[PDB]
Amino acid sequence: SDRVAQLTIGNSTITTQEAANIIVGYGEWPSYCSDDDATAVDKPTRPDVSVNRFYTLDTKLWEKSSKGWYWKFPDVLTETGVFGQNAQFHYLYRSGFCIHVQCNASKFHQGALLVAILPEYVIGTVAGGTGTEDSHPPYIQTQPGADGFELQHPYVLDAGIPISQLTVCPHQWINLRTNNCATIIVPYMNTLPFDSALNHCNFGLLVVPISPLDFDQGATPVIPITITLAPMCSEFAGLRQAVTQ
Amino acid sequence: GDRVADMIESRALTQALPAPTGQNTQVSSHRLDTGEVPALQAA
Ligand SMILES: *[C@@H]1O[C@H](CO)[C@@H](O[C@@H]2O[C@H](CO)[C@@H](O[C@@H]3O[C@H](CO[C@H]4O[C@H](CO[C@H]5O[C@H](CO)[C@@H](O)[C@H](O)[C@@H]5O[C@H]5O[C@H](CO)[C@@H](O)[C@H](O)[C@@H]5O)[C@@H](O)[C@H](O[C@H]5O[C@H](CO)[C@@H](O)[C@H](O)[C@@H]5O[C@H]5O[C@H](CO)[C@@H](O)[C@H](O)[C@@H]5O)[C@@H]4O)[C@@H](O)[C@H](O[C@H]4O[C@H](CO)[C@@H](O)[C@H](O)[C@@H]4O[C@H]4O[C@H](CO)[C@@H](O)[C@H](O)[C@@H]4O[C@H]4O[C@H](CO)[C@@H](O)[C@H](O)[C@@H]4O)[C@@H]3O)[C@H](O)[C@H]2NC(C)=O)[C@H](O)[C@H]1NC(C)=O
Repeated sequence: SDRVAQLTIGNSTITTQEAANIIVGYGEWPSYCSDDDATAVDKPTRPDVSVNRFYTLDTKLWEKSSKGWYWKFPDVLTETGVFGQNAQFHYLYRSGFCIHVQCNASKFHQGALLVAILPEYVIGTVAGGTGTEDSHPPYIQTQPGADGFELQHPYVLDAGIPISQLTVCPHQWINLRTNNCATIIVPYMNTLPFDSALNHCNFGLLVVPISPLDFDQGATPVIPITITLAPMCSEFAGLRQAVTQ
Repeated sequence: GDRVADMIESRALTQALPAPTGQNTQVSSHRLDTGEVPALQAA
């Protein structure tokens, strides 16, 4: 009654029969902006079906020597579907997300992942190596899009913060002896109630193998990791022509 | 004319309901719920 689930929203459902449990980030569901909070005076659009779908984005192969990946949300979906068309026309934006990452393996493979969220995941550099040149990260390390980006130094998460206490932020583990998926429901976290969808990326989805993959030779050596996400309770405002960046 | 208790103790599952039209489709919403799964059947 906990191992088996089904998440239907929009026209797309996903079934899982070896889940762990759904955690709701910071204990509350995504919701619409109340009139106590809103400052924009134009009526928002709320598509309510066409953008609240599980978008399956990409597939990272996980071998025995991987480091970890990250996806900046919502810039994984400003190139995809009716979410990517409404977020490019409209200046303002708010939504929550239901984030579901699948990674199946046999009952002989082993290894654990820490799929975790963290809001305002800013990216530092190696500062020129020795630490004296103020190098800023490029635009693709900042906002990789639906392609994702691989961590260089996952012990410090490319930001000088340790991964050992990433477990404070909303997370759950995918260890291949127990579960194969990890649902994380995230509300809209930001100070101001709407923001731009092209500039500001509210959070980043860190997916790091902490305990590495291991399997005896003869088993299937290709163990993919696919993340599917669904913008919940999304609404846009401030209509103008299409910007792409 | 017996004293034995073996002899003295010695049916459809489905009901035909009337269905003139095909059944309606009620309004559903999303659901994010563990435990119960309507998709995963056992064929
Ligand atoms: C001029 O001159 C110049 C100079 O020379 C030249 O150049 C060149 O070029 C060429 C071409 O390109 C080249 O060659 C190539 O190479 C490549 C590479 O190699 C490298 O690298 C690798 C990598 O590794 C990785 O992975 C692994 C696993 O796999 C792991 O373990 C590790 O760790 C790593 O990891 C990393 O990375 C990754 C990526 O992804 C990531 O993710 C992670 O994170 C990490 O970081 C390596 O390994 C290698 O190493 C080597 O070496 C060393 C030394 O030190 C040793 O120790 C080792 O062992 C090795 O050795 C081995 O191996 C190799 C291979 O690799 C071989 O060759 C040798 O002999 C030995 O055995 C390196 O460093 C490669 O890849 C390639 O190969 C390919 O091809 C060939 C022919 O061509 C063949 O034969 C092979 O087989 C292969 O094939 C494959 O692949 C493909 C593509 O990919 C595919 O498609 C196919 O299908 C296949 O697959 C298959 O098979 C396999 C087996 O193998 C299996 O597994 C699978 O499953 C399937 O079935 C090539 O070779 C070169 O290099 C260069 N050079 C140099 C020096 O380098 C030029 O060219 C000229 N010019 C003209 C015009 O000519």
